[PDB]
Amino acid sequence: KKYSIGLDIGTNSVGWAVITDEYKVPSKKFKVLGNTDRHSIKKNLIGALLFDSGETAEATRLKRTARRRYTRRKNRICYLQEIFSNEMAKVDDSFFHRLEESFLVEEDKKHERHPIFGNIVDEVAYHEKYPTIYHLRKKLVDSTDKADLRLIYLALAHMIKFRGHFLIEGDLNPDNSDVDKLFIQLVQTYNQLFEENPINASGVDAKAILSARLSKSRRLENLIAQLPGEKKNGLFGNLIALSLGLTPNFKSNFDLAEDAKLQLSKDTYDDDLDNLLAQIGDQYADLFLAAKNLSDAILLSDILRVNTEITKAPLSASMIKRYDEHHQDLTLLKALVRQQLPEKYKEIFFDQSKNGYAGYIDGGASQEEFYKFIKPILEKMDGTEELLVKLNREDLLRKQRTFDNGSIPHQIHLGELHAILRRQEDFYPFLKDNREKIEKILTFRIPYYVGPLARGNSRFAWMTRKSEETITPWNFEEVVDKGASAQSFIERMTNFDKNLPNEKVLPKHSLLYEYFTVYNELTKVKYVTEGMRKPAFLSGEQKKAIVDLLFKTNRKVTVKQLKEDYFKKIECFDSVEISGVEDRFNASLGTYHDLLKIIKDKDFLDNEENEDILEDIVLTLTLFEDREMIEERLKTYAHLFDDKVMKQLKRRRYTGWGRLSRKLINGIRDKQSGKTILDFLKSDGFANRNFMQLIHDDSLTFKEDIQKAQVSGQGDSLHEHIANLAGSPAIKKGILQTVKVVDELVKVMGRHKPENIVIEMAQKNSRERMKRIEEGIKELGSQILKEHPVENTQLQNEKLYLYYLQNGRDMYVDQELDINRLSDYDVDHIVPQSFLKDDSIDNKVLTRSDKNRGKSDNVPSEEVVKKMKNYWRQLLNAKLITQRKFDNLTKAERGGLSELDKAGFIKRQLVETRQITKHVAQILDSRMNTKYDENDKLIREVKVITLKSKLVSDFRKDFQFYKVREINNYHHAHDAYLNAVVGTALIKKYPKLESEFVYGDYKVYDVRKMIAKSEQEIGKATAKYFFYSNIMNFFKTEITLANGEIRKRPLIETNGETGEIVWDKGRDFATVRKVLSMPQVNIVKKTEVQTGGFSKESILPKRNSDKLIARKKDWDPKKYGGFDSPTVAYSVLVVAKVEKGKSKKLKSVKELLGITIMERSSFEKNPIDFLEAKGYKEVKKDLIIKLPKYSLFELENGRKRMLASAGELQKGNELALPSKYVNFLYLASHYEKLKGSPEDNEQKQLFVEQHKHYLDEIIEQISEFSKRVILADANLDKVLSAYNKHRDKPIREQAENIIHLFTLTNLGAPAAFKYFDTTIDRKRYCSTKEVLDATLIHQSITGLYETRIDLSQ
DNA sequence: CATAAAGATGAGAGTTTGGCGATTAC
RNA sequence: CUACUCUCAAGUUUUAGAGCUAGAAAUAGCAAGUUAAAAUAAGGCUAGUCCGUUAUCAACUUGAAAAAGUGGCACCGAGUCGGUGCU
DNA sequence: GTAATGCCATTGTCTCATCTTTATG
Repeated sequence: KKYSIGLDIGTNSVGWAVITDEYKVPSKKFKVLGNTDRHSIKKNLIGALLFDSGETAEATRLKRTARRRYTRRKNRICYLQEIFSNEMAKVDDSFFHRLEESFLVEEDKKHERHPIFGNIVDEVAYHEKYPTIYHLRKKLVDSTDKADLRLIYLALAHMIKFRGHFLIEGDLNPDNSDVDKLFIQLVQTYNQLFEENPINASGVDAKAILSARLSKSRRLENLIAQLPGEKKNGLFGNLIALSLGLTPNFKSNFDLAEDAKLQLSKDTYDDDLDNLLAQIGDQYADLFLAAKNLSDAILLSDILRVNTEITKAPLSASMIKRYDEHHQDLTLLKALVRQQLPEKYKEIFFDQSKNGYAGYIDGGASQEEFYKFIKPILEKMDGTEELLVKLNREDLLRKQRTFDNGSIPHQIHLGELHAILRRQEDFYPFLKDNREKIEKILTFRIPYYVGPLARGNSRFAWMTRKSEETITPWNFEEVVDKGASAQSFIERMTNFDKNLPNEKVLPKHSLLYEYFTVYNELTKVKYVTEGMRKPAFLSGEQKKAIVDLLFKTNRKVTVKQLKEDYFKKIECFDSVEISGVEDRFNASLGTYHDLLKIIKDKDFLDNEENEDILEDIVLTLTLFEDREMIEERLKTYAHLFDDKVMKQLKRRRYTGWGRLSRKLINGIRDKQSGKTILDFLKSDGFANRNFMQLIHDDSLTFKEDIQKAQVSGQGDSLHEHIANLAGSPAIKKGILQTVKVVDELVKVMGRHKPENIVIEMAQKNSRERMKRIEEGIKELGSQILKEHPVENTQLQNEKLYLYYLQNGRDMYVDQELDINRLSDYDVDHIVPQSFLKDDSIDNKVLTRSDKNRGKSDNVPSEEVVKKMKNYWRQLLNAKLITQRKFDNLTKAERGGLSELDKAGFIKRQLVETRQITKHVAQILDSRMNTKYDENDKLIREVKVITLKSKLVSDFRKDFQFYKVREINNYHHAHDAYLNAVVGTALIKKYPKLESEFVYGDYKVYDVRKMIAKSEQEIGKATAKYFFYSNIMNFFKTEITLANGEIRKRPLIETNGETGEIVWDKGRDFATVRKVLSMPQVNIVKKTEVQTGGFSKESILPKRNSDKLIARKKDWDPKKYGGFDSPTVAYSVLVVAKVEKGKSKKLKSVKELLGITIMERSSFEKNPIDFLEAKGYKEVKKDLIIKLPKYSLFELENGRKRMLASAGELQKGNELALPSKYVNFLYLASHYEKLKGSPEDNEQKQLFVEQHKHYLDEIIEQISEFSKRVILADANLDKVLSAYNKHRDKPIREQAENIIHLFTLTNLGAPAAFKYFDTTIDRKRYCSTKEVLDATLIHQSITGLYETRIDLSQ
């Protein structure tokens, strides 16, 4: 008959339930297909689908880019060999061939085993002459003699293969990069800028001091020690500290009132420097620029350590020096160890298993592990100086190829490559002919805006070709259409506004965007002067004046500057108070002041004709990062300014994107008003509506415009609708599964669509509240922390946290609270629970008795507000409480609670803020409702109700339908059922509130029809729904107000307008409890083929094991190593015969074979050939069964297993624990944190104590379940033993640990768990043999329709 | 001389659950 | 708030970096250790300086595929669902 | 010879606690 569907959408589960009109879940008989003797099963229409989380595409993206990088590097090497080929053929015929075959063993190698020269003599000579490649490189850079072409290729190939990073753009040279020249330039600029009492620095050795390997502070102090005239707090000292990476404070150098901190690494240094420079002038700009340059020099100096000018290749010389120091330190270490500590020498240099030196060189031991291993050895021995200062500086026995080399720019390798090519240029003519070619190979980098160089067969590529020839680094400029490629790049990278599709989102640093957010924050500001005594919103002229005078003059505008430089200067207001914002305005016009610094034309920035130009420049600087394409895209504006500010503009870069588009902010226009969003922000009369309020408010056309355009952006298929959503792929997967669940459920119900579909979308904090308490105490001045010290761990208690939040004072009475008598003290709600269900700290106060609030059922009376307003104002301005809490505390002074407040509460409880939920409701509504009439009106047969989780949660807490997620997976289905119940109750009780929850166009009924005037005038004869603003009151039998008066509600709740019973407080709660108590809930684990990586990525050494997998076709893993541990895509049941014994007699077998992900395509191409290659004969082709992961098997006594693999199983059963034990567990574990009234808490406490034997009964229940199903008797014995060991412990702790015990019985993969301090390790099901003779159960998405196959055959 | 703030040197972790080799038992 | 481009440096793995002295070996004393090539999902055809780890997937029928179809209703109960009447 | 019972996992990231140094009253 009539029914409704409840849904609980999550990221790992989708709960679903079908309910009738009497809130009952139907139980139906379903047909069972297959070849067994079971043809029917009785199932309840309630369940939950389980599935693995959807994964994000990040890992795939990284892997893809890595593959591209490897490919392109190999192609670079192929280019180099292509240039060297013809001339190498005359010198050596099989050089490159030997290099290519370097990996093969001598047996499989067709050429000589020696790569470079082919004979052992020249190899030994080469390695002894050059023990590292940097020796050969340094020779080829510093030797004029002719060198062998093979070694030249080795150097060039090493510099090209590992070419270095590309973060620094352009040429690099010592004139603008070395520390010496930049230090001289810095002190020259310094002395030039002052010249009166200047600093003279001639004896100092800036290189030796700054480049030395020591801590930053010690280098600073050593340089100050080298300058007797300067001090650490001086200007030069603060500049050096800034250049080294410290956080210097410039207040003492200029006596500034506000602290100005500078950090070069911080992204906001430039504008901070611009503020600083604005105070002292722009003459010091180049000084700080040189400081920045000096900082870069120091970083460059950390790599360029051997920059002594003797060599021309700084890097290779530095690696040589590192080699030499390594050799010296090594020999010294061996000498010292052999002399002083003969024992354990083998452990350091021979063992290699415990991270010794042999582990550092030959084993898998990092540099930090080797240092950690040898630090106590060096500390114990004598004569270990110099090695330890090198160890602490992380420069002891370093290798030449380490993790630090990522900092090496590619200009260095380019320099060495140019040097080598120039030295051997005349000796080899083809180096003269192909110098720029090789240089281009090293320097060429594919731009971001070009992307993959495809030819139509790449899903990710977009570039356009101006020819039909192989793209090389040399002809890239004349084959790649950079213009069209950049245009396509723009079109792809521009995301569309979620509110309005088909319109590009503006950059995050767009001028119009910053104006929008600045006005959006400014419009919510209220000011009170001396006389009006009522809050007044800012007028249009006031907003424009404030913006122009403050926001267009300073990057940061604070409330003090606002009252001092506007209200006092223009409005002549001495004292002003502002509530809208806190310390300062979060929004700012950063881009405005940036462009003002660039072009120095304030009037040009305010011309409304130049808006599009500036927006285009900002868009260009946001989209691109390459200097050349920026130069190309800024040539049109060359006539506006040129050669200074254009250059400075090209160096400026912006990053980020906004959420709104231009057409939304200043495009679409209200038909009646004729004002855009920004126009409404600037001027809106008395009341000022913010952006979110204009979208919400139905009196304007903006909501209609956003709604009518929503269906234009979307597509026709379900996949496109889900792909367009704004969420993680996991919740999108859950949404698709939800849609399919709905489809299957309406199929099960004879293709009858439901009436309703209810949808629910399923240490730092302690530190923040602790800091809040400390800041409030420091601001106030009451040293409660001195007399009563507390830590962040103890502050989780509600009454103690409120005690410290309220300055250790009673909120209603002028007396101090007793620190050690909080149990006698009560926690009161500022706004009663009868009006709004808010149990947060934002709406709670602590007092000795809640009778001091007075006799009213509203906010606390005026007699207390008038007395405590001063103390509440001190707690307000001290950030002890928030603005909303102060507003609620002082509501009686402004009449008390009002109709607007109650409507705000209703909207807070009933409306869903999450956009994804509205889009899911839209998808289900579009799929369910598709009929029309004669007119162009949509017939809405199915109502899609959107509920908040708080409603169902409070429903559980109020009527003891407690949720314990750790027991089983039934709670998803139960949540779905309760969602259905609450949704149907609300739609039956309040039809006029359909527009709040039900999706679609609906009436706009306001507060007048709903909110009643008074308690006695409930209004049953006038349609008024409720006097008390809490929507969930009709479920309750009694309503306890804040005074203690117990209001009574009828036993049967009925709708006022239609006279339909909506809730029977006896029969319906009994029905709900019975439904939650049902043990047969359809839990289905979505069977999924496994995809992704073939195996573990580890490349293991060679081994005599057939589990190893070849890394290349002809790389036999017994000789070469490879991978192991492949992932099984799915398992395959094979019934065939295998050869047994010497005589190879054919024996019939039935077994599971794991088809790995790598094997999948080959197996599916021809299964029989694959199986015969595996050894199977006479395979029964028609009996092959594909068994993906989580395939379900039943064996005996209802015991179930899920397939994890071809050789392993998971638990397949659910423990249907009775409701009374679930509620007992919830209550026992929530002993101290009940968070309820004292009487209620006492009832729960006495229930726990009177029912403490449920602990033993739950243990018994787990035991019998495990013996029937789990069959892990070692762990069960462990559990029972531990439980007997800890029967003395408190009830709460035993409850908490039984909660941990339910992982033994949970559905899915076995997992380890802890009972108190005893760890119980997982018992695995390491054989799939038994399920080859069990019943396989193929399940529908809902688990209702099934087919059972008896694999005995 | 005492208290508060910032930076540096080690501390662990950074899921889960399937594969594989050693181990143990019949 | 997902998706995307370009790119670096390590790691790991086989070979090249001859090991020297005794001893029938087993095993002992020492000398050196820092680097390089190649691969970095097997591979694929569309042969690109492209693609290969995301999404998607119970069973059965028809199809190469996108995709269409296939499973009676009440009542009394509730240990993973059972029983009875109707049809 | 066959069937049932601890370690490892490609990454360049985190955050917390204690000690030392500098600044202010």
